[PDB]
Amino acid sequence: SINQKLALVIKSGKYTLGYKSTVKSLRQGKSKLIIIAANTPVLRKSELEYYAMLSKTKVYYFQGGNNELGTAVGKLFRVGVVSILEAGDSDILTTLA
Amino acid sequence: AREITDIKQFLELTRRADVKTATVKINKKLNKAGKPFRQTKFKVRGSSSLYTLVINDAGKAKKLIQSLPPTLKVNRL
Amino acid sequence: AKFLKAGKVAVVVRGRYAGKKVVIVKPHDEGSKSHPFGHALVAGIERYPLKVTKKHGAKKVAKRTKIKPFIKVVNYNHLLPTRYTLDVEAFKSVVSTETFEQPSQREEAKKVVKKAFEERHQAGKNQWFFSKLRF
Amino acid sequence: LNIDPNSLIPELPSPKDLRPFPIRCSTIYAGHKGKVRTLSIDPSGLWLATGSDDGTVRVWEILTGREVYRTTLIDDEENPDYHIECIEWNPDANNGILAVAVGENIHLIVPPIFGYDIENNGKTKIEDGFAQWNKPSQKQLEKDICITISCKKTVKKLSWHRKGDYFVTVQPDSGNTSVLIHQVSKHLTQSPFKKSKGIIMDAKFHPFKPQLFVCSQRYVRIYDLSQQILVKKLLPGARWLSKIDIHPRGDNLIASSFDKRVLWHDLDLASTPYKTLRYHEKAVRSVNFHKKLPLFSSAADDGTIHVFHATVYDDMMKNPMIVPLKKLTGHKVINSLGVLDAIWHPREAWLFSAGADNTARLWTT
Amino acid sequence: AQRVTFRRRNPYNTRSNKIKVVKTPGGILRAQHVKKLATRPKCGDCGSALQGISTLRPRQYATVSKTHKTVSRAYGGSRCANCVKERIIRAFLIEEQKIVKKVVKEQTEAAK
RNA sequence: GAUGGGGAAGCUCCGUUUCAAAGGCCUGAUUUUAUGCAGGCCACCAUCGAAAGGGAAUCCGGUUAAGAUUCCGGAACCUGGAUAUGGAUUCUUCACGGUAACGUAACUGAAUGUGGAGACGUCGGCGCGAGCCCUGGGAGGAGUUAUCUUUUCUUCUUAAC
RNA sequence: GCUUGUGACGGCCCGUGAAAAUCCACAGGAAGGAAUAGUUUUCAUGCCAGGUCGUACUGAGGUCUCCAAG
Repeated sequence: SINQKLALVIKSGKYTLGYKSTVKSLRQGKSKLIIIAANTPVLRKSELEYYAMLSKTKVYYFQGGNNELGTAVGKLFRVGVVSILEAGDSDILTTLA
Repeated sequence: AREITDIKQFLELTRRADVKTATVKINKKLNKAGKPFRQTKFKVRGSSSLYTLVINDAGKAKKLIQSLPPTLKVNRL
Repeated sequence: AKFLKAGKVAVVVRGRYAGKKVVIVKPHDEGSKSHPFGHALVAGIERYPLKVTKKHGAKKVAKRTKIKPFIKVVNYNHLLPTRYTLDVEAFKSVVSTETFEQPSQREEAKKVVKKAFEERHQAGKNQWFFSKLRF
Repeated sequence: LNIDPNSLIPELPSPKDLRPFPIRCSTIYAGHKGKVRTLSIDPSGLWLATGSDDGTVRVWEILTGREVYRTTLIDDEENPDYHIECIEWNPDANNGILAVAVGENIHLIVPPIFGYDIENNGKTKIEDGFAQWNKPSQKQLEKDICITISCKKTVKKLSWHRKGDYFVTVQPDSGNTSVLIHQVSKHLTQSPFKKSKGIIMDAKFHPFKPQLFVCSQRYVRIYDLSQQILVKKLLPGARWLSKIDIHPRGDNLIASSFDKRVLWHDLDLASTPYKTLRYHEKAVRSVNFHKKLPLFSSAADDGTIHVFHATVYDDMMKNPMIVPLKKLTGHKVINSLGVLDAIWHPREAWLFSAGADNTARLWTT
Repeated sequence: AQRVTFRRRNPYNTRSNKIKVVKTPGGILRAQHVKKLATRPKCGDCGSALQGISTLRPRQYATVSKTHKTVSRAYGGSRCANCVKERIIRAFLIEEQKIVKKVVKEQTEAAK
């Protein structure tokens, strides 16, 4: 499960949350894998997809809303986009997800 | 009716030659809470609207009435 | 990868120059004592060079190719970074932090910038940057 | 318009009958490695203080040009984030308190130049009072700093009262509390107004009657403090306003402008400028009155100071005459930057300049 | 405790016929007819009261300067700055989707 | 409810955009067999129908035997039109600050496309404002009083803009 | 407290809530703009003008309506 794969990284490795910080990370090239929620705005979705195309970053669409991405990271609030700066003890990069 | 808190502005208005009369209004007022004083009010019927001049000082009033053009009709109160 | 670079084209989203295209001359990834946020130093062009046909001659041609530039410190949050790129080496030492906040150093910044953009528009290259962003 | 060009120049008195006024330079102050951004002269008339982006406040003489004093504020000087912006001597007779604004804090230095009577008068005025006001640490005790007033944002300007008890400080990008009135006698930091109209560039006190002239980017706003309200509002013909200066009799006013204007406001005549004059080549960086003689200067960013004679007629309802005198040149332009500041000598017609050439100059009659 | 009459000829309680009971310098109450209130100009794209535009009667906009009817951006006096932002983003990326589609189209033609 | 059409022996009825040629604007060195006018743009439909619907802008004091938001004194505002001056439009050619929401004495903008106001159901509680009501002190007047009562009544106002 | 005005909410509907005159705004980028007053006046100040008709009073099983002290 993806929830097991993510919650490990959030308790072990370096990460970020939200739009502005992910874009800052893509500019720095320090992002390795970005996670995009389903219910995110189309303009912000296209802007992240294009920025990742520039930085050459692997892109993963999270199946389900931002609430389920907040649940996945284990936080009460909602998150539109999550990045992976540092991959944890899991092999999340080389996997399909 | 419009406030001008500006001395030479009033004197510019008096010499317009489209002005027939002026008026100097004298009042009895008090400051803060302590003492009574005397307030003057220099009013000209301007081109469109009436312009007024509150001067809380009495010496500046004493100078200004003296400084008016002598051909202009001046009205007390 | 830190894409927001010294030769990077961007589209300004906010404030008087909204819709106007820019180039980040010098990024500031973690702000300064003035501007405590991830911003960028840009030099874009306000009055776009207008179209010129074979009917226009000698004076109208001089009028159309004339470009009016602008310099502004702008936040990343009001920038739309573009895939495109532009040569910047002519005016890297011209615009800095000292260039901003103290004119008329902004004036002689604007003159070098005006020159660079007009000299680049003439001898037709980088045509996408000088076309009007239609919105 | 079949006419001569000669009947377009206004009938103005020839500058020779309006002496004295400074013509040539006498004292060249060569000691800095950075551009002299600011100046200040003592009320007595010897100790000329300078400030630069080599992080070094130097105090000079007026007749010789010898460096009588040196204090260095920042240690990592070429770190461009904060520099010495504005310095001000205390206008009070014989106490010798020097303010220095470097970045986010104001350092009140009383120097070891003077002695004991004048010095300890200044010192006891500082330590009497016992944004926050700090006790100076060991490193701060070395740099002759009596007190440091630290703030959240960068201070760019400073101006005292006529007394020397209050001093106003202006911080751009501070929002609401962009104008602050401090007092030394009680260590009280007052923010006199609950809002600020946009971005503020300058603020200077009226000479004698209690009102502050907060000078925004676009406006000059006359604020009374005995009523704590707005009184008058100046509309300069220009757009962007560098520096203000008030006539010593408190009747008239000058505004300098980044968009090349210098505007003579009469505070009796109108809200508009009485005379707009737009002659400078670059941004008019500093405009200052002489205190005694009817003179004012105008130092722009082109390395050129223009000196003007300005008669003011008090009792009679007669508009003030302003005539030009001399174009002072010779200043070196360092990367599109001329004369950063100019200050008159208190009692005679001499003028202290400060260029980007890392060199202050004194001009003489 | 003065009772107050309508001043204009309409005796009815319409939208146009609102009343403010005002004390006059003659020491008596009298009615004042309330001018129908001005509304905020609104975002054509958003549907929100756009900032920095004067709120006046429709006819009253003719008298006032252009700096009270427009903010300085593109689509200034008609949009939001958020709805302008959104269409700068949108028009950019749509314009770049056109490029990518031309790249794919030119590649497929070379394949055939 | 005319017009176009169609009925009706007819007085006149049907019909309201209909298979009507329904008209009002721009471009031009004067239009190349020599001074005869060419090309383009737009596509619904007259009009009447509200003194309670939508609507530019006026108040106060005064004045008559009887007129008042109309008259007088004072003080205003709206609309349309010529134009005059100062200011701006910056080293000459349509201004700039703020990270940003936005700010400004201005800061040209044709065809054409669009948006807002106009411009909108009804109730409930809650917040805030104005008028009325109740009241304390004080500055005046009228009253009652053998008794008690710092008593009862009245004046103490502030319009558009 | 009564009268009235206004603000933010919450219900009641698949009941989604007259039209037009008039006024403003945006997108657009046509055209124009200098060396004895360049172009532009949504900035400030200044000039002139505003026709016809109604207008008195009453309006109380028996037409409509407003103001409302203790």
